[PDB]
Amino acid sequence: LDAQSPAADLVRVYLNGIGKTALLNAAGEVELAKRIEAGLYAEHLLETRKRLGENRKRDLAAVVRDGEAARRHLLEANLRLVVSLAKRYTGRGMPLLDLIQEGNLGLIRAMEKFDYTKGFKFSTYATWWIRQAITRGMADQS
Amino acid sequence: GIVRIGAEVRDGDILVGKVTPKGETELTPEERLLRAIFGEKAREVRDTS
Repeated sequence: LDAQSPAADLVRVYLNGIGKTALLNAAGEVELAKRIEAGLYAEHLLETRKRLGENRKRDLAAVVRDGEAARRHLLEANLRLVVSLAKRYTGRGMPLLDLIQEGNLGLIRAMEKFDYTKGFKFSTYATWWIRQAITRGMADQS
Repeated sequence: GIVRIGAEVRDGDILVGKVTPKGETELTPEERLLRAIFGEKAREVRDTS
């Protein structure tokens, strides 16, 4: 066939891609981040006590895999928030895609260098970091 | 934030309370406006009463 078809909006593709997100209500995020911490500690100990041949030789690798999986979801957790904050700062000439991408970069730079430290909802911290990142993007765009 | 008049005080007791902000990255021209519009009271504070 050779019939033509209409194009698709880029934003709608983003919404379809993130529709699978399901926020954890800020409650379970602490254990979510305890999975990352233990994963990194597994990283270190895997290459520190190397000689040990044991059934545990696979459990820590599973903890590292759990840490890799725990981040893949934590990042999904905040895309609604980042898109909202980005949309809050539109109308300055930039396509919403460029701002939301910049906020995505800011988020990934944040949470991966964040600790609960008996801190408050990480959502406030993410909002702050992504807001700073998008503000910097707009400023450098001029 | 001050002790009521006529209240007995013992050694080691608190006499007046205050909060000391925490240190983070700052910019003189942008942080002022940013703090004015958004991000109010979102930084750590120490105790130096």
